Amino acid sequence: GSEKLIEDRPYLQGMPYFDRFDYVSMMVQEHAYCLGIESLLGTTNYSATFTQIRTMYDELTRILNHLLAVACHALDVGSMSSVFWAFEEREKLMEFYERVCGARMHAAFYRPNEVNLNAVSSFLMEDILEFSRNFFTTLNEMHNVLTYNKIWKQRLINIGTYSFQTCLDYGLTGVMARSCGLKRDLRLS
Amino acid sequence: KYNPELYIYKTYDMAADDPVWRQVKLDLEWTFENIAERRESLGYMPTFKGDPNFWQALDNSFSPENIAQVQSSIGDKVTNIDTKALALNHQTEEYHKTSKLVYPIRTNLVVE
Amino acid sequence: NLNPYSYEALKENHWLVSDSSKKNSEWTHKSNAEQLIAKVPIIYVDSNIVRCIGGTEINAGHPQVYIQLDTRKHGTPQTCKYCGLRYAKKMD
Amino acid sequence: LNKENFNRQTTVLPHLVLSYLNKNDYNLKNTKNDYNSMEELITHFKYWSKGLKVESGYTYQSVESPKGEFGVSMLSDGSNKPYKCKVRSPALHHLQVLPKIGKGHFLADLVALVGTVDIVFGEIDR
Amino acid sequence: RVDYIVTPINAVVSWARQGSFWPLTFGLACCAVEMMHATVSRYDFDRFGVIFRATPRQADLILVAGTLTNKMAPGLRRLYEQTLDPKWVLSMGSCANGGGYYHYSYSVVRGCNRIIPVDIYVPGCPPTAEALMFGVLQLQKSLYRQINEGEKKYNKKDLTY
Amino acid sequence: MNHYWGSSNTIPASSTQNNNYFSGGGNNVTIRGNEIMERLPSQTPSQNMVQASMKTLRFYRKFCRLIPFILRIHNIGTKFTAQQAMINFGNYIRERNHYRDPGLIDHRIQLGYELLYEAEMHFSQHTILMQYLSPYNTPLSDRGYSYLEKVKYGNKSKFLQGFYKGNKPTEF
Amino acid sequence: SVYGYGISRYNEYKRAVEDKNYGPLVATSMNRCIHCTRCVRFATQIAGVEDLGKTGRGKAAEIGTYVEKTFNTELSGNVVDVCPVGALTNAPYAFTSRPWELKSFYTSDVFDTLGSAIQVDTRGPEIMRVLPRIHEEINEEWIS
Amino acid sequence: QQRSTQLKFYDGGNRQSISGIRATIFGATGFMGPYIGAALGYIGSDVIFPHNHVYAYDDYVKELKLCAGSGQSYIMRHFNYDDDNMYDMAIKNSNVVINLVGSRLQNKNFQKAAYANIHVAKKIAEACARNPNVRRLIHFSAAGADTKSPSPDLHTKFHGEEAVLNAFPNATIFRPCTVYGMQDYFIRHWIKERDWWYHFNIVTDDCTAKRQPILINDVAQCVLNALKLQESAGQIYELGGPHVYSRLEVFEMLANLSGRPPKLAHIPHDIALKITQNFYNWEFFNMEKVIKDKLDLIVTGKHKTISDLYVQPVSFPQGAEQFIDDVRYRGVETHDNLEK
Amino acid sequence: GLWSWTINQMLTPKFWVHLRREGFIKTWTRGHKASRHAHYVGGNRTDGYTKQVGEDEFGNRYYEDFDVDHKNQRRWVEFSDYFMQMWSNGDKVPVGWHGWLSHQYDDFPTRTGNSAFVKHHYLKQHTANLSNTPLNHVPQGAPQNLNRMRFITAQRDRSRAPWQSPKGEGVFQGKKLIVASNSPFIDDMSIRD
Amino acid sequence: YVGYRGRLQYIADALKLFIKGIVVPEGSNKFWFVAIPSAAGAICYTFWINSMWGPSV
Amino acid sequence: MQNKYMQPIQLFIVFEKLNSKMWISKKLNSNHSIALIPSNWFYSINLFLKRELLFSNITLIENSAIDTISYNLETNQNDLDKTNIENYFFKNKMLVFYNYYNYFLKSKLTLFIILNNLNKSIDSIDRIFANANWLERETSEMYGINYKWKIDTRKLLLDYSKIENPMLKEFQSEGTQDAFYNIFENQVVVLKNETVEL
Amino acid sequence: LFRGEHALRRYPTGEERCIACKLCQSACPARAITIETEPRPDGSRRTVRYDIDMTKCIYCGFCQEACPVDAIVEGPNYEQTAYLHEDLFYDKYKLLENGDKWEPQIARNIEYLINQPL
Ligand SMILES: NC(=O)C1=CN([C@@H]2O[C@H](COP(=O)(O)OP(=O)(O)OC[C@H]3O[C@@H](n4cnc5c(N)ncnc54)[C@H](OP(=O)(O)O)[C@@H]3O)[C@@H](O)[C@H]2O)C=CC1
Ligand code: SF4
Ligand code: SF4
Ligand code: SF4
Ligand code: SF4
Ligand code: SF4
Ligand SMILES: [Zn+2]
Repeated sequence: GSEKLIEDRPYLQGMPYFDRFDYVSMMVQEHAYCLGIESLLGTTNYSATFTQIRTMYDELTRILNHLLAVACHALDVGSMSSVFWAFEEREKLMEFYERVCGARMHAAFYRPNEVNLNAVSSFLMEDILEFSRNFFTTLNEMHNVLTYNKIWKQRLINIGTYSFQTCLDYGLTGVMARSCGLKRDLRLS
Repeated sequence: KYNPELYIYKTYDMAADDPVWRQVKLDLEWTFENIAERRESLGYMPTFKGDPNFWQALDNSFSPENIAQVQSSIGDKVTNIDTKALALNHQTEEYHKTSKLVYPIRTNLVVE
Repeated sequence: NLNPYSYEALKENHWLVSDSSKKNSEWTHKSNAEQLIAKVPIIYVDSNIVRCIGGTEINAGHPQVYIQLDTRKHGTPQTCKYCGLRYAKKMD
Repeated sequence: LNKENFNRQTTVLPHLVLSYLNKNDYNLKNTKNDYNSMEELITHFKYWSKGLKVESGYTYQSVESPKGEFGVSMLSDGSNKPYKCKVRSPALHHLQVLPKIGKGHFLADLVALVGTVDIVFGEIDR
Repeated sequence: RVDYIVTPINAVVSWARQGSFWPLTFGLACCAVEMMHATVSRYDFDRFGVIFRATPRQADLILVAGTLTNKMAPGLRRLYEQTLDPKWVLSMGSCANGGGYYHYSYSVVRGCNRIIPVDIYVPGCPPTAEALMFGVLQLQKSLYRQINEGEKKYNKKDLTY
Repeated sequence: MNHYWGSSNTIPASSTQNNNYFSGGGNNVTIRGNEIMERLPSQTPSQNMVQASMKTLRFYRKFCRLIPFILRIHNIGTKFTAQQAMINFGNYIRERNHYRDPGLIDHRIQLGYELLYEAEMHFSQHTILMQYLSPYNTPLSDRGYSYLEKVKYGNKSKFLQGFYKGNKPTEF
Repeated sequence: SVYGYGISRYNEYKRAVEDKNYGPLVATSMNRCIHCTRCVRFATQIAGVEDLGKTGRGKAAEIGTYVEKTFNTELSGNVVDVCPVGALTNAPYAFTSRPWELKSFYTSDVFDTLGSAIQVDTRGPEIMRVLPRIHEEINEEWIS
Repeated sequence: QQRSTQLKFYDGGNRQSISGIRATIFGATGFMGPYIGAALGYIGSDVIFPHNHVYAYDDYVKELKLCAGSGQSYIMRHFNYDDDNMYDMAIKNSNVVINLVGSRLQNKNFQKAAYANIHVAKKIAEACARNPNVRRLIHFSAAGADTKSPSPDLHTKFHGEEAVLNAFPNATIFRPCTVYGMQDYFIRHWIKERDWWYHFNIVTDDCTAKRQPILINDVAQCVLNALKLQESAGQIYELGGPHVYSRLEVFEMLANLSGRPPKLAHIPHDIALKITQNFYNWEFFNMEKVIKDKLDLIVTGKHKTISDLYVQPVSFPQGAEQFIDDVRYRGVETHDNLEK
Repeated sequence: GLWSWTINQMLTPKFWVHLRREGFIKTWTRGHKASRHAHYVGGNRTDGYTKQVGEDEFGNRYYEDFDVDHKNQRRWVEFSDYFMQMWSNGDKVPVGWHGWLSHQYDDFPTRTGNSAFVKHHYLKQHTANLSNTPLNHVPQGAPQNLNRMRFITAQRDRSRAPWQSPKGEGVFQGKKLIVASNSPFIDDMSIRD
Repeated sequence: YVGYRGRLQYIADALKLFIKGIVVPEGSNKFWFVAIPSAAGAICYTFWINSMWGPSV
Repeated sequence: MQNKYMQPIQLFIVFEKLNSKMWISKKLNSNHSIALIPSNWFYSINLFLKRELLFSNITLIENSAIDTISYNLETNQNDLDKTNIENYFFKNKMLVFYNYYNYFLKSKLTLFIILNNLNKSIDSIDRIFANANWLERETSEMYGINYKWKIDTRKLLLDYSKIENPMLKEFQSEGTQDAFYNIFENQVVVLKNETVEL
Repeated sequence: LFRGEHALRRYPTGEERCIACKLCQSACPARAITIETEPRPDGSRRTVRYDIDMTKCIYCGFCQEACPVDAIVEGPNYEQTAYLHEDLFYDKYKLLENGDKWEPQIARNIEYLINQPL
């Protein structure tokens, strides 16, 4: 009942409810809530836009979600170590994120039009660069076992083949729309 | 649509499979090396050092005798309650106490 | 010493029954903070107006509050509206 | 190269853009606080007790989350609480199409498709 | 004259039961996401021997992690009954503890203790992986100790009568 | 038809024969169907209260036809007999006899059919499904009954009986 | 929050004036007293008692009585309802709660023969306080 | 009198409501204890249970903790059972004191049977007279409690009932006759013996003993009604079924409800008693069980009845049918029955 | 529980130095104290034993070595209580050492002189988890709470304080039982000149 | 943590597997449900017979 | 709003019988337009959108109902205009908003249907748009909007054996029914909800 | 910034930092903080009861963020596993003791956090 739960509380009182909605991606939902609040307020978070922290947090959340999805898909297919690798990467990402809010998976740092400018360290950026190098290495290691494995290919080749009209009928979006050949993405619109 | 650009997984390195990704990796390595060299140039690093006097009951605007009496009333002997220093730091706006990390950062072994 | 609920006591402690032993508050408020703050002495201040924040810096304690040390009666101390500290006039 | 500068220490300056472009707001934020400004104290009280008032109206804002377009449609009747708040989670759409995609597949293929549908049960349940 | 061997036997049984406290592979929400992160290489629950078992008939530790609703309470009770004895229960997360943010929701069980008996609870929402590990360690210590809690009284010959 | 109530959604009597070597047939009116109910189309719009009443009677008959299987499968036959459960359901339906909106009646009928199918699919717990089938004003036949109120409040009016009990906790 | 500037810019020490003592009905906080003359006007025109006036000048004008006394005029509950700031408050209700935690229901009194309409604010099983209701046919907007 | 039994309660509440009843329950780790705890807390009552059952990880203690809602139930651990101070602390602020502590069927030693029953009843009742806050005191005794009974458990129950009546003048002595339920020890005993043998059920006599089984829910309702009745203070109540049945009749009823053919292999009572006395006793094998099967347990009518509490118990056949659905013999059934 | 320090670990100058310094008991006990890795016994570098960075009030000894192969495994602490392999728990750490060991702040607790944390009068010693133990925190209105009756009476008296009726024998002025009021306030108008 | 450096995890696992109780569901034939494990175990230990550890060994 | 935007007047041109009322605001994006439509020509509008060039490349983005029964402008009451969605909602009892995205025109359209009948019955677009099945099921389960001639009327998110519409202005936060564990039944039972209040 | 165990902070003299502003109760998103306040015997604005239901407390730290006198804090204590759901319902005295145990590290964290904008 998150709908009525938010509807019966003030605007800030329902803030963490968005994190519980998308458990894997708690930053994208918070950013969406902040943008919607700003649109209702008719303004924009100047400090958040100028600091690029919103973009960095969205990219980190997207990376974490992709790692978690890869781990779950590998576990379901039968790969038991990619889950551990993606979980280590997600642990590093959550450690980086918690330096801004103090929580591993429910940060709720993004406010409607205010930004906690004090919680900004350059050491965080340096560690983010180091984590980016480590994540590149981890992605290479993961692709070394899932991209070319014949078992994985035969377990995914031509599986669930959808199309443009099929996606349009049910409104499939995101990675599904991208795989269906649809070039629709709110980021680049 | 009439001239697609296709990214094809061909090498064992997904980063090598994309020229932009290899450039990003090289840029990250160069930036890390430059930051490391810039830090190594100084050889010492400032760091935030808390002080027990920061958790003092009264601010600098208070009188010197009153500050010492307040510090003694709470049974405080760890924070600096010197009257001379309190008078000398009257209405001060220093940043904070800071420590200096001295390179190289190595484990202090007890070997004999 | 004076019996509680007296007219003089009500006039003194702003129409409240002050607790000397402070155990009544330590039970009612579940904390001996009343007696702990009462252990503090009375401070004499030269200025007729003081700025109290309960600490050493802005946001390091309570919000700054201006207390008037110069009243109708000389030597009447005032406890902080933000902290437990009390300040009084230097001389009168 | 300086000797006592964070720029000398770290090349990244997270406050440089905001300080250069919005110096007035940057100084106002770095200088005044609720413990020092009575207006800021009133702002802290209102934000923590009743919250900032929102003009009446219905809007729909979507953000490109990793699972797709996650949208929030908020209609506020002018009060501190929105009159209605609907959430369009792409996970719900992915769940609505799995049977259309699951037809003809074996059990292992069904498990693989459930994994590849990118559906988070919390997003669908709301 | 049966408690002499039983006491060493009780100690060995307690050590064995603590060494194979297998958590149930049953997770629901962000608390369960944190618990899964506690199964990662960085957080080696295998060091304490916690290996997730899918079947309640073969499980000993019920890691109730998530929010309980009106559409899941009977299933939770059925799983708790179907859990092989002896069994321990640990409710991780505020939702599993007392509903948490949804403590006033019409579609919330309003507490997992009102549905199934719970042995241990974790406070965080979500609790850290370290918090879950500490809770598991405390539960293991309690289970090892609870086997011989000195319920029986010692006779004049220092023998539990 | 391609529906949960369709004639072809019947479990074959034999592994190779529908009903017998001479004729076919199966039981789906009083028992569950062969496959799950993929879709539950909304009831056709009835513009007449006569049609609404006919639909309500059909729903009541359908519910009655499955009361035996519902009681047997849930092991809740001790609480009340099949006729007793039918009488209780009839009383419950009579409680809502005041309705006069065809659309509301159709929506209620659809919801009731969905709930019955959920019960037919055993997706709901028996202890919760007993709420609709429980006796209106009589003790459950699966447990003993105490006439303490009937004896103590013997011939006592409803107002007096309510006054003697107390509407809220007596301690707070 | 509505008609204000948004930020403060007067970075100086604030003036301070000690509060007064007027009994257990009027809670005095002269520091927040904006010298709005609301108390003086209400006492002179509504209650009819003459004990409130403006003493001093400049930035140190005293919003209170000249001598130390209590304000007992059977309308002390209107003094708190008349102060636009936290200068005058209900001492029995002081620090009781905030408006965010009070549930108000409109009813009529029985303590006075007029039965003036009032609003009783309560929090849970405990009744918090009562305030006057605008009833020109019974008692305008003042109560005993 | 000097101790007022008045305990006004609002029973119209729920699990999370407030009824005004504070209770201390001793010896609730059995089958009836959890039922009584659930019955009292169902109207929103405060329950405190002192317990020291070995192997505390057993579901009994955790389930007893679930008898009342969170913040309404307390489980005192490692009660000494011989400490008057501990007993006084247990019911320090409790208006109800319910003692169901009694010798288990597996318990066989005459000393322990006498010790547990007699001493516990005496100490609990004496403590009940020292705390004036107690409004009601209840002792769960056996229906077949008699002084001359060959069953040492029955003799100790009669002696403990006498001691409890002596120490506390306004006590309530319950005498249930073979209460039937889910975790009971008669239907469960028969099912367990039949399943372990898979051929027949062992009997040691002619099964001519008369019994009047009652439902556990019926017993709980009767206990609630008695707690709601002032005249029940200092009264002995008997709880038997609506109709009397022999042991053979009970076996036949169980077979008819379950459909399993009732086959009973008879054995010599003397040799059976000698073997069950000359060895260690368990829940499924007890000389006390043999003696009780060789004993008559009926509602003697020497005191008040469940009818005095005005509760009409349901049929034991109906209860058994409700309780043993899944143990039915798999006979030839219609095709519709295959889809269960 | 045997062979806390293996031969390979014992075949290093660090092992000999530590054994000669701290003794055989301390050398063996460290392996049973805070066993993290057989190659990490007393540190990763084999040239010597890592120095004791500090000592906790509960007897725990906190050390740090940068030679560990894992970045998150820099600082370690050895507890005094090692009854079993899983006897100690993560709740035995002091409040001062908690920030240092968790990398919350590089500042570490100091026994005397300059201290990384303040030392106020109201400081209380940190204790382990009191859950499932007799020292568990007791709410005011819990059933096992020995004084929950007083708390319940106080809570009820907030808005539902009962009337103190007479209890026992007393004078009766007609049908009105004669009893004096117990109001703490004193009516001065009735007794004044 | 199973003993010294977790050297006895297998023994603890076997002991715990012994410790946990097993209940046969009422909906299945207890005879077959029990005979299947016993038959599997008897067949399991027989693998040691058809094994050679050396020449004619 | 520096992109090319135009009102989809082709809808009213094809309809030729409905007075078109369109609204565009800067609170939403530059490609979002909201129009009120009569429920009578609702299936017809849906079909025309679903099978028309320059509009067939559309997908239903979201669908949500608004209980316009108690939605009242809290502040700035005098600021209401004569062409305001707030005034329109205050006029009606419920407002069903369906938001679709047209990739061919790359725009966002929001059809708002005003419901005033007590039955809250409207036609179902499930037979037109595939995603509308689960969406309309959830909408009916939460707000009671009766989708006539719908593909499936089965429950979506509501608890089993529970007949209520929690997403309604009348329903309190706590509800009315709470489930506990009945030891007398050895299973989960449901009773009245006695909730703790702040 | 780790939002650990909820605790009640105090001034260095030991006096209660809570000024009974009800900001924490109005800021608890789930209303997990309950306050019952009356004038103190000395006249201070302090609560007679301050309760935090950890069963309904998200440990979000919003009360600390909106704390007016830095009273409610989130100490680093994370090993707060409770064997009793009733024991999990912390109260005023329990919070005061928890703050007393971990005040030093909390003080260092507060000083460092204040120094961030300072
Ligand atoms: N079952 C029946 O049909 C009938 C039962 N009764 C009596 O009803 C009573 C209540 O029944 P029920 O709930 O099933 O209880 P049980 O008979 O099954 O168990 C005995 C209870 O008392 C405790 N207990 C046993 N021995 C001792 C002892 N020496 N000292 C202290 N405590 C002890 C047990 O705890 P622990 O786990 O620690 O052993 C348990 O709580 C019993 O005493 C029984 O004799 C009477 C007539 C018929
Ligand atoms: S307690 Fe918190 S983290 Fe856990 S499931 Fe609930 S909202 Fe999510
Ligand atoms: S009513 Fe208040 S603000 Fe106005 S003059 Fe009086 S004290 Fe000052
Ligand atoms: S609440 Fe109002 S009167 Fe009180 S200090 Fe704040 S602004 Fe002034
Ligand atoms: S914000 Fe701080 S001072 Fe104000 S009521 Fe809450 S805890 Fe007390
Ligand atoms: S930490 Fe968050 S949820 Fe917990 S009491 Fe504070 S504001 Fe409420
Ligand atoms: Zn102060």
